[PDB]
Amino acid sequence: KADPSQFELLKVLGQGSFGKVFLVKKISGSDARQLYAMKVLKKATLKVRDRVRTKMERDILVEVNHPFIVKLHYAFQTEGKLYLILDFLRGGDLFTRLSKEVMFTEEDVKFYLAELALALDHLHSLGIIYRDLKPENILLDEEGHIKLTDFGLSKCGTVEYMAPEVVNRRGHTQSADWWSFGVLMFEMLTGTLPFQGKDRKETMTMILKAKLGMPQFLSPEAQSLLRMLFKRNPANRLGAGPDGVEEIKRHSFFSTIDWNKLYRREIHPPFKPATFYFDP
Ligand SMILES: CC(C)CCN1c2nc(Nc3cc(F)c(O)c(F)c3)ncc2N(C)C(=O)[C@H]1C
Repeated sequence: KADPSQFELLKVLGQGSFGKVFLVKKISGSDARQLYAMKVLKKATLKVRDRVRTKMERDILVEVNHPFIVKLHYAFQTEGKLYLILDFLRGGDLFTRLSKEVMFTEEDVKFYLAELALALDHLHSLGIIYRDLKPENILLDEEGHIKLTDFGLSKCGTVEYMAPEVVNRRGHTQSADWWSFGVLMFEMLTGTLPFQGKDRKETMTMILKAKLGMPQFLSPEAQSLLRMLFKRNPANRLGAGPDGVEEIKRHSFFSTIDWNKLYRREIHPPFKPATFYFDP
């Protein structure tokens, strides 16, 4: 029953390889006056191979139901367009936050990573992996909690976050997601990528071959988790073992986290998105 005429276009949020994203307002029904992001894709720009992908991307968001992953409200099509109605996130993104603070404190990082660990495990329980886990894809809501975007959802990319088995085209499993999580952790704490060369080729060679030089301002606990996430063999990596995410959750780095209070959004976030008068 849902169609494009049921949504008032306010402003265009962005545009790229995906399609065009608008900030829309629902005009009809129970959720009338509610704001959303409308992702529009033109069928003419999608090829026979690109068609199967978008299909799977909608087929994934329908299965996904987690507080730290973007919700698909509606999805519909026309003769030449494909629409996805998703959450509108006011809070911003980690990319914009990190580029502003330069580096986050251990306490800030611990919060974002704990929230992300729950979202990644949910995806892995459904047989889904996150192809491009970078800070551009981690949005923040009105309260300051994370929301993982759908751009990287799967059953090309930023090489700096790619695991050795992915650089070497050997396969993207859930273990490759725990490497990118370490890359993300490292970047948040140092303000620098762990593997970075003079160009893309040297960076990729270093992801495969370079020993990581651990900056010593990193706490003993942060260093232990990174060393364990940065194993070249994916079967040796933290999160690949018998208890999976419980290996990450039980790590000393996360010992101050209450995984129950964090899930229910009872833990106060590091950032809270957007008085003088006096009389006796
Ligand atoms: C062009 C896209 C990348 C712009 C992304 N973006 C936003 N996106 C969303 N929701 C949203 C969630 C999705 F899972 C999704 O795939 C999507 F298309 C949109 N809300 C608010 C913003 N605002 C205000 C922004 O400035 C930037 C950060």
